[PDB]
Amino acid sequence: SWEIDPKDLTFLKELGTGQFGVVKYGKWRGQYDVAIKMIKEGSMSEDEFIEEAKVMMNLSHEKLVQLYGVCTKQRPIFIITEYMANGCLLNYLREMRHRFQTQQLLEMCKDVCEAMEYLESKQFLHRDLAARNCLVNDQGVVKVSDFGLSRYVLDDEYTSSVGSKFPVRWSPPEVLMYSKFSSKSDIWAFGVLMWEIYSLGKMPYERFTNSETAEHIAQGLRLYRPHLASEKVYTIMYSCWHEKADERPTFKILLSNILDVMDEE
Ligand SMILES: CN1CCN(c2ccc(Nc3cc(-c4cccc(-n5ccc6cc(C7CC7)cc(F)c6c5=O)c4CO)cn(C)c3=O)nc2)CC1
Repeated sequence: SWEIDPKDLTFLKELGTGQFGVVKYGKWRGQYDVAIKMIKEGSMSEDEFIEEAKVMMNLSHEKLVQLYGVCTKQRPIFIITEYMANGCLLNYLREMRHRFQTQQLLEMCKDVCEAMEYLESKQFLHRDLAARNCLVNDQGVVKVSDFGLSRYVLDDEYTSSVGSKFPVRWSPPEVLMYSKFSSKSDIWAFGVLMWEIYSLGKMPYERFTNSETAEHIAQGLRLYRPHLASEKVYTIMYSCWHEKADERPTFKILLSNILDVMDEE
């Protein structure tokens, strides 16, 4: 079921490079748009991924980028997914031409929050939630991408909490100090993502290094309010950053809060 015949693919344009190498845009059976990850040799724990691919193909939600299948009878193996015409959320936010209204920004947060509440319902962690790992389709809908894939990355610079690629700025204190990953580390990262959205893609803690950020966070300092966020929006993002993990909300609660502010604003 998971298995796609690579002969059914027509490759058309390069989309860029990520943690597992090049990704292309193409067509499946002459007709259907798809993105195709061509997994770089040595970048991925391929046999582990392939077993997990079966669980991932049952994750289906309108705000999650859909996995369509894998091509495994070969090397490089390919991962085939839904295509998102406007690319990564971070770069979309940084394009000032969009002149976003705050109602649009809140809708992006709600899109992600729906996807994350679905994952939480399935006890599945993203592990690398950030605007760089959300994608935007041709209707301006945001969807969460590459959830779970951090587990198969072979690169020590990405996996170590002191690596140059580790997502320090998206991590709660208990992840930085003890590697304690949970639903509540996704919640923390979601707060940082809302902050990214409302800051139009500024880097979190933009004047600090990763090392200084970790120390700031441990002393209890936080990101402060983006100019575009109302007080009510800021309360929601700030709630994700409680020092104590069990005092942070769930994605179900966060969704309820976002819907309430949409109605008020
Ligand atoms: C001027 N611009 C040039 C670029 N244009 C433009 C650009 C991309 C698109 N669409 C898509 C891009 C992509 C994509 C393309 C390249 C790299 C990546 N990436 C990015 C990050 C990451 C992170 C991980 C972490 C979890 C371990 C794993 C990973 F595997 C990755 C990965 O693979 C991704 C996202 O999966 C995926 N889909 C599914 C698209 O649909 N559409 C228009 C926009 C206009």
